[PDB]
Amino acid sequence: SPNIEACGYSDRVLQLTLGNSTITTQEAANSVVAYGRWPEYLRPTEPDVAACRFYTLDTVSWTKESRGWWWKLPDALRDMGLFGQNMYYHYLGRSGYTVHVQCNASKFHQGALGVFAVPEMCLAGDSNTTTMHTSYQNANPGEKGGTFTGFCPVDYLLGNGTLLGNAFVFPHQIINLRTNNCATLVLPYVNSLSIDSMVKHNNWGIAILPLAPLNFASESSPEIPITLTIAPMCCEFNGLRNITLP
Amino acid sequence: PSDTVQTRHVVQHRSRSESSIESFFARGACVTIMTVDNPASTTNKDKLFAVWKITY
Repeated sequence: SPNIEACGYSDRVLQLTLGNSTITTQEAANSVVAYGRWPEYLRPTEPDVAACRFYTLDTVSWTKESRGWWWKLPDALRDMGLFGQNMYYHYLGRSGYTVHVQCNASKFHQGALGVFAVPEMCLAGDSNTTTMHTSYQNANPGEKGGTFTGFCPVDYLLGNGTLLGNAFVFPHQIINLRTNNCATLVLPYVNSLSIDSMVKHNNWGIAILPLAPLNFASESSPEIPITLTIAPMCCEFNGLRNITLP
Repeated sequence: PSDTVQTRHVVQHRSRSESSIESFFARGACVTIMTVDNPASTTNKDKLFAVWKITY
């Protein structure tokens, strides 16, 4: 689906400095808007830059054995400064996400990463009658995240009971080592309501699985790191409660 | 406030007159100590004159 061919190497280093953050993106161009919609305001307190700035999660090692990785939103960013706060001090909250996944290697490494953003991504446990099942804490692995396997999400079953090959229905991009180094996914707020409670309900779900294995030239770096930078877009929350300071 | 773009620097001058060249050396410092004397006796070493080459 993502049959693009920007250039191949590197051209232009154009940094995204929003608020306090700074990114220095590989370029800027080549981004996918989920379903063709930009995160908009409810048609409330709009913090903007205060909440709307780049936060970086923990970097994870990609290896010749890796089966995949997964995170939840806003869940992961629950331990992020002002966005971490505003999440616990309000009963409401809707937010967009600029999932900017970067992965650098050399002209000598080969493989392919597919960043899949699954809206309402519940994980594997074939009890249709009683879903949710796995405890609040397991279902929410924070900023460190969870991982796929060959709480148990099977890779070819996308960790939900449906053949991986059809995953390509959800918004995605393929970080193919020989071409792109970056993945840009703007995910607008998707839920059954106009606004809801962030602490309990998980909107999206970033799942990066390997479509091609990792092969490194003779002897080189045994593993390569993948980084996930996420940012809250056009967010609002109602309404401050006894700023119950922890 | 908090900021680390990459601009030139930030703002313009802020008063730097006492740091300028002329003002940096406007102070006179000791350069040497010459020792003469008016002896009545024949002291050929300290003999009236004292010679010093002008050097910082």
